[PDB]
Amino acid sequence: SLNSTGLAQAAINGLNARFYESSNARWSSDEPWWISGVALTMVIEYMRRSGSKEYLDQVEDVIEVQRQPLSWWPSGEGEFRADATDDTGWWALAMVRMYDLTGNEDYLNISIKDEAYMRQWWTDTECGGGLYVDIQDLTYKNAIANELYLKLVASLANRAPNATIYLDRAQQAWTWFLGSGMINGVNLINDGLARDSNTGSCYNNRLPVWTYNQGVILGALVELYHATKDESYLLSAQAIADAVLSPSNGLTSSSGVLTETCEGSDSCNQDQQVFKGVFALNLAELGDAVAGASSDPDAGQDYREYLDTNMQSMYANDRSEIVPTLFDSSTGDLYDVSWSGPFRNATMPKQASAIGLYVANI
Ligand SMILES: OC[C@H]1O[C@H](O)[C@@H](O)[C@@H](O)[C@@H]1O
Ligand SMILES: OC[C@H]1O[C@H](O)[C@@H](O)[C@@H](O)[C@@H]1O
Ligand SMILES: OC[C@H]1O[C@H](O)[C@@H](O)[C@@H](O)[C@@H]1O
Repeated sequence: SLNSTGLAQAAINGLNARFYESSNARWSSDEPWWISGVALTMVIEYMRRSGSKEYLDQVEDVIEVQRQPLSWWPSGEGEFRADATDDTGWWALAMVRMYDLTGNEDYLNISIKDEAYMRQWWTDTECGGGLYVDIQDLTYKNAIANELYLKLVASLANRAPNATIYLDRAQQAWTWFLGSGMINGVNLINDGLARDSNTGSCYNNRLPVWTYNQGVILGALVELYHATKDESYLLSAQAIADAVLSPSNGLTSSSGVLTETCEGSDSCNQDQQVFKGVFALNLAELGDAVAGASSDPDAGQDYREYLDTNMQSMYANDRSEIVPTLFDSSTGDLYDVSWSGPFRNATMPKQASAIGLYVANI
């Protein structure tokens, strides 16, 4: 059988061999900065679930350089405060995991600065609540910036000294999210909200169902469960996960493999290429919480088998190896976007997603 710890570490090595820039303490400067945050999350999570510390020095290097004032958003004053609330949220959650890994309060402090910064763009005066994604524009309240925020405040309610302010925020933010209409009639989440021209009212914009918008929300509800021990949060999460797993909604193929809506047309762009592994990692958080919350030994079995089915398909059909040479002895695995379709080329977002799936299985 497959060793998910072995393959996660081979995929991180492939990630580093092809995409890490030592001079920049970052992966692929030609790819979006927020996806370096996701990749960092994936490496941190590998180390947490497996018990290894073989990438801790590198992670520390990336954090030290990427927490500097960003050259494209100096008014954020660094600490990952960026020109979009979702970019900030990806790094904030990575600093929550770093804290979980190390116990070092410095990482939790960054997460707390990031929550206060994102909150600046929460308004109650449009859509009854939620935050904007686009800090310079203030035109779009979307699913992912609001899921990241919700998962951040819920995480802080379990970890921060002023825990009860964060719990109140997370409970409010979840009430808002649920009432927004982004969760649609099959319990899947569309891309965001549109605003009515004459009336100011907000409604589900019916833009695509992206896998990472079915995933970050599960981590948030898991943290809400841990903050309250109220199983209602796990029941909502399981309804959203069960909808992804259902072939009738088209995110799961007849072969059982998680499939981005853009794959069929070979049109997944640099953002969409990372989406699936973010879902996988969050589905593993939900599986762990469900199985822990009950005495049934089959509890969470369906999520565990789903992740395992996907891992076997991705390893068998989507994987490629770096050619070792007489000089560069580096060894790792490389991955394309489709967890079932063929390997044609690796990119850093595709690779980060692949590590996510393996770490979900550790
Ligand atoms: O948004 C501004 C933009 O400028 C930088 O050069 C990049 O690294 C991006 O990922 C970032 O988002
Ligand atoms: O709600 C519709 C929404 O769709 C786009 O993808 C966004 O970039 C926004 O410009 C707009 O508000
Ligand atoms: O690629 C889809 C992705 O594009 C942009 O980053 C935003 O409109 C997000 O709301 C959306 O999920």
